[PDB]
Amino acid sequence: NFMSIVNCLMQLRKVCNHPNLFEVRPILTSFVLEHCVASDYKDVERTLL
Amino acid sequence: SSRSGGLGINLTGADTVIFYDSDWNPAMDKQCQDRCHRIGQTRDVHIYRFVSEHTIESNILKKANQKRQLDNVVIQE
Amino acid sequence: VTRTAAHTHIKGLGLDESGVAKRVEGGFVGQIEAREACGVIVDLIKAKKMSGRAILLAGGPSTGKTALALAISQELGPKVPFCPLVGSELYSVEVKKTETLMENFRRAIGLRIKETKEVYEGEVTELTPEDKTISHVIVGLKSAKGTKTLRLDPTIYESIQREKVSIGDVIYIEANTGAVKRVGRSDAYATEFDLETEEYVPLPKGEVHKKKEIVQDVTLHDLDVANARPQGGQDVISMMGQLLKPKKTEITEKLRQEVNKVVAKYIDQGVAELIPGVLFIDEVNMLDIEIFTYLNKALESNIAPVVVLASNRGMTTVRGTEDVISPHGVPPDLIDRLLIVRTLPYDKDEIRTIIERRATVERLQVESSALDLLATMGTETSLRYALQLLAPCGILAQTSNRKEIVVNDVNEAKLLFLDAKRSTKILETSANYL
Amino acid sequence: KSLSLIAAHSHITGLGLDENLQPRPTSEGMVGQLQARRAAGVILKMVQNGTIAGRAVLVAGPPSTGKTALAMGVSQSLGKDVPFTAIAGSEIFSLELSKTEALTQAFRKSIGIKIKEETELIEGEVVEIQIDRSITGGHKQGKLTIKTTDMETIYELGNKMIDGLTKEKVLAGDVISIDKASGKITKLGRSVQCPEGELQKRKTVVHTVSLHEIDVINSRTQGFLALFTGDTGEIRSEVRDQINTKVAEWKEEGKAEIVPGVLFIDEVHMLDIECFSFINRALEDEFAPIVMMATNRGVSKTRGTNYKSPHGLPLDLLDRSIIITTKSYNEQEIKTILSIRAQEEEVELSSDALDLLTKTGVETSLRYSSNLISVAQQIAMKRKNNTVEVEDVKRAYLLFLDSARSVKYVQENESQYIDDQGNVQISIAK
Ligand SMILES: Nc1ncnc2c1ncn2[C@@H]1O[C@H](COP(=O)(O)OP(=O)(O)O)[C@@H](O)[C@H]1O
Ligand SMILES: Nc1ncnc2c1ncn2[C@@H]1O[C@H](COP(=O)(O)OP(=O)(O)O)[C@@H](O)[C@H]1O
Ligand code: BEF
Ligand SMILES: [Mg+2]
Ligand SMILES: [Mg+2]
Repeated sequence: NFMSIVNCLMQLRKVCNHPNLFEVRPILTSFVLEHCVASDYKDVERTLL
Repeated sequence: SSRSGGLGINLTGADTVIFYDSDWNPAMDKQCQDRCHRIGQTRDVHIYRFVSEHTIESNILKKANQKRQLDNVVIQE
Repeated sequence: VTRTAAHTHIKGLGLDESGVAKRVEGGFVGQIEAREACGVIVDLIKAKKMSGRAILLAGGPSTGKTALALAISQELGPKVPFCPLVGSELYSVEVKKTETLMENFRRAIGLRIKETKEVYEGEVTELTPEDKTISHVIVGLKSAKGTKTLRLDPTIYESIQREKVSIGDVIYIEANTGAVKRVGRSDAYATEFDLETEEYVPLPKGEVHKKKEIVQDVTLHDLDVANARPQGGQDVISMMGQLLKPKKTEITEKLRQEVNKVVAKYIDQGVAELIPGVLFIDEVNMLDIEIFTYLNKALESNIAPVVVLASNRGMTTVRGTEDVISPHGVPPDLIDRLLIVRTLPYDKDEIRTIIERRATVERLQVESSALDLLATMGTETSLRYALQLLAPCGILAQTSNRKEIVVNDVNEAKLLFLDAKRSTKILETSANYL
Repeated sequence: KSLSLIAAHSHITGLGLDENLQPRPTSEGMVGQLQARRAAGVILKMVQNGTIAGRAVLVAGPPSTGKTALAMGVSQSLGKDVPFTAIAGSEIFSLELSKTEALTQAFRKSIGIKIKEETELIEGEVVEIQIDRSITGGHKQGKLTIKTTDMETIYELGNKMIDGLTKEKVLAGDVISIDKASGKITKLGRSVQCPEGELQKRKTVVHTVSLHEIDVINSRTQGFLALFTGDTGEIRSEVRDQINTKVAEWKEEGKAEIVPGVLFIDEVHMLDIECFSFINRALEDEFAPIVMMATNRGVSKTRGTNYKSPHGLPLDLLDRSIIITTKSYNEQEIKTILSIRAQEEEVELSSDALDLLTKTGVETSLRYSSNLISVAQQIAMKRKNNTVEVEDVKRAYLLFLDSARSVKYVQENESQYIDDQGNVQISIAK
């Protein structure tokens, strides 16, 4: 369908002039890993104490 | 914008015209750029057109130059 | 405009779909067997199932060894973790050498991850302890259409109050990491003061809560150093811990066990993925026998990715040894686990071709007769000497206001520059160590 | 679900002995070395015997003969729950840790201790949560009904449990696990989980640990992160004495029991004489694990001395240890091991190509063919055929040169490379 082409042309126009396609630039957040291997051994340390 | 005031205003305080984007420009660009083109102009009119590389703009402009810019119906690469 | 140094002329190995090395492709001449072996390494690492194999390049000076390393790095792509290394820098003054070896081996292993963060933004309307109270503060963020109140941890509120935020201040606050940051003051208060150092910014658009997936890549070494020691923090205890020890420390075996177990769990979850890396070490002959006998076990590891080496010597004594003279300065035990790719030197025609190609990328034009000259004296001294003299010849043409390097230009260039052979010869006739 | 890839030792899973210490010729990927495998069974009976300690055994032989493979197979035969330690002789050489206490820690980590503790667990689906309290005075009285397949019981929760329940957000249909002593809460699924049985399930929790961890913990309050990061060092020997006495009395009263571990050390020929003497003196320790030596180097000069001791080790170490060696491999052993490589790494090598690879491995080396069989996979699939033929093997042989071929190549190309003095000729004319 030509309307799909017209839509794609609209996003091309809105992204080429400026990065306005949802304009999400990552803030570079760190990984927030929650394993905390020390938690797997704090119980053992408490039992030892 | 193209449909904001680039139709019939008589601005004459400038001497340069810049076109950021023109998807369908067999006619609209002419009146948009000539809005500043007025009798009360004592200097030449510079027209700047913005195109990118390996994009739709470059393909459209080059194919318009190939066919003397008659009418664009299908854009592909 | 453009910057280069003996490289960047490589855009790839220059093979075909069948694995045959084209005579001239990707700015490469000769070394057809070497290029085909490099492609063998290419589809070895593309399989990403092999582990613990060592491939080194055996060649003399100007044999394209590190040039081949640049080629393989270029064809690897940004996604593939390539870690160039120098056999001399492995000697560490603060930590043991084998720790550095394991550290770079773990650096070589990379792994893509997917994650989603929670973003909150807006203007805080209240900063008050909840009520008979404790070190918790309710904060109400107002966006363009977002209107929510939040009760926060004592540490994140401590970071907030160290940010010197107030009412009418629009801030950017994250939920997972908890990092605090104020965007500024709302434009509604711009008129309140005629002058102010603080800049006024509009209220955040949309609703306060935000979601987005992140596909950021991370090497296993980065995770190991992340869970080995803290990295950042806006609360005072974070700096307390960081300043408790800035010294880099080794990694226990059980730490590696637990990190590989947790990444195995994550990849079993279906989100995490693993991609091996390539380790290139310059002049592996420079390091000592201690690293060799440690690599005797390190090569036999499981997660140890493919490693590529190089050397520039032959039947030479091994470092740290007296009677142990070995080819390439590598003891036989490791070479039994090593595979070699033979390299070949370059004669007149290919030397001329590489010089003219790098002159084309040098954006310097050389006439045919000057090309014949640079082919001539680029052989009896070295190709590298003509490679160096290329730029001065162009600049001498430029000084003469000509755009073509002529035979006269290379003539004065070789007259006013002397090679290693000429330096040694003039040293032969020395009055006081001339 | 361990993360394992193809490796020089990943094929073998267990030694494959018999009840009477009879090694099957092809067992668990381990082939050949009948005497070596019988000695492996002997050291097995040593390690699960447990009643002996302070035994040192030496395993030597030619390079690439699989003594490391023998050790890996032994470790696989031990299986899980047996503390096994594998390390080379280069890791000990460090600047932040001197050699002697590093070896002391290596001995210390070997032996493990089993700790058996009983825990009280309350696990059942919740019906609703109702916490009584004061608007500004506290006075928290939390109540919540807990249900399962066979009870529907209301519980009055103390301050700590409802403080936690406020810390982690839970809903009525959510199921949580409650332990009385710790007071921690663990929720895994929602009405996902189908709890059953009694709420007051009385099940034990058993934890294993080497005495190294408890030593590090007792050494310093920072010992937790110290062992988590390895930046320990020079623990006072009085701590070692007191912890040894404490675990001794624990053994007599039986609350915890020790598991004598297994230590593997490689490249002992590069070990220092001070370390040799430390081993000689620490072998007499009652808490001395069963350790085997892997020396791939024959007659050589011991480090720190100018004397060329046999096997690269001083005779003082050899006197209080037993020695067994390993032999070469006849062509059928190469055939079997390359067949195991082909099945393990999924190579459908042609029979004639298999014989050619067998020959190339026999004359040159085993690992050369072990890598040729891997490279033949892509050398074949580049032409889009799953099977691998003779021409692929020959292509791999000619492409990747051999060690002896390179030696010969450099013997008539000495001037091409630098010499011991470092001189090298780069010009192609005169
Ligand atoms: N096939 C080739 N095509 C173009 N240039 C090459 C080729 N082989 C080698 N060179 C050039 O020779 C130089 C020597 O390569 P390099 O590996 O960096 O040093 P060495 O060969 O002494 O280790 C490089 O700067 C590279 O540009
Ligand atoms: N009987 C065997 N069964 C299976 N693999 C073997 C056998 N003997 C030798 N190998 C292989 O030969 C290789 C020899 O490597 P390694 O043991 O490190 O050398 P060395 O024997 O000199 O210590 C091992 O990786 C192993 O896979
Ligand atoms: F008013 Be017009 F047509 F410029
Ligand atoms: Mg190089
Ligand atoms: Mg070995």
